[PDB]
Amino acid sequence: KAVSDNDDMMILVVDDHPINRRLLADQLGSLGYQCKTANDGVDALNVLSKNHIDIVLSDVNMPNMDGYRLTQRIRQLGLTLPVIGVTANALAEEKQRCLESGMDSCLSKPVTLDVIKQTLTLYAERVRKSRDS
Repeated sequence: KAVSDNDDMMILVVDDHPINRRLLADQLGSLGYQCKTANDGVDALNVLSKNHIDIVLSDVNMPNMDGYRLTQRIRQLGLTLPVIGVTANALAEEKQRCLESGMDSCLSKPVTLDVIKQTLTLYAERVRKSRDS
């Protein structure tokens, strides 16, 4: 005689752009997943340290500081989950991921609903395998 909803899929939405953050969280909301909003590369792992998250999506378009090191800090914390680094023109975003060695994948700033859907679906199955057994 009750409900035991928990959302199940707690996703981390980080963006360095307010307009992109809005739309990224909006898309996640219509997906039906918990949207944890953040604003920085370091904020991603900070939020991860405060609360548990399944999928990390940190979008950085500013190649002035991060889009790089934050993934170092994540590997320093000890990533047991996929860090998807959404990036836009950070010179060599993939190279930053390799250097700091704490990501998982790299995407582009314009993450649309459809793009988000296939990525979330694919990664939902992946984390199901990474967490179970």
